[PDB]
Amino acid sequence: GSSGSSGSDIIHSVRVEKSPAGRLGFSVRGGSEHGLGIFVSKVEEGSSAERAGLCVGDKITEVNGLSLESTTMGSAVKVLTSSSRLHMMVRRMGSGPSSG
Repeated sequence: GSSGSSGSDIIHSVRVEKSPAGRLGFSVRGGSEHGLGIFVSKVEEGSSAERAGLCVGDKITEVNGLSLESTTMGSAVKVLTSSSRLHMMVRRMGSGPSSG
């Protein structure tokens, strides 16, 4: 049999809504150049992201099924801005870092 012990990496579920004007409710950094993907940097205030559960200190590995592990920002942005219900999934390992 398989016994459990200690936590483990899990995927996060979030649902961001579309917007009229202005970058997605959340701000992503990086893209296709180094080879990291799409990482969150900032999250607009009182936005759909903050409500969707998206906050600062997360990295979007996939969204709407489309994997952003080796995709350009633009494309991501598009899809990110092309939908009424985005499903982004970040990968957390634990701990809680701080900015400054």
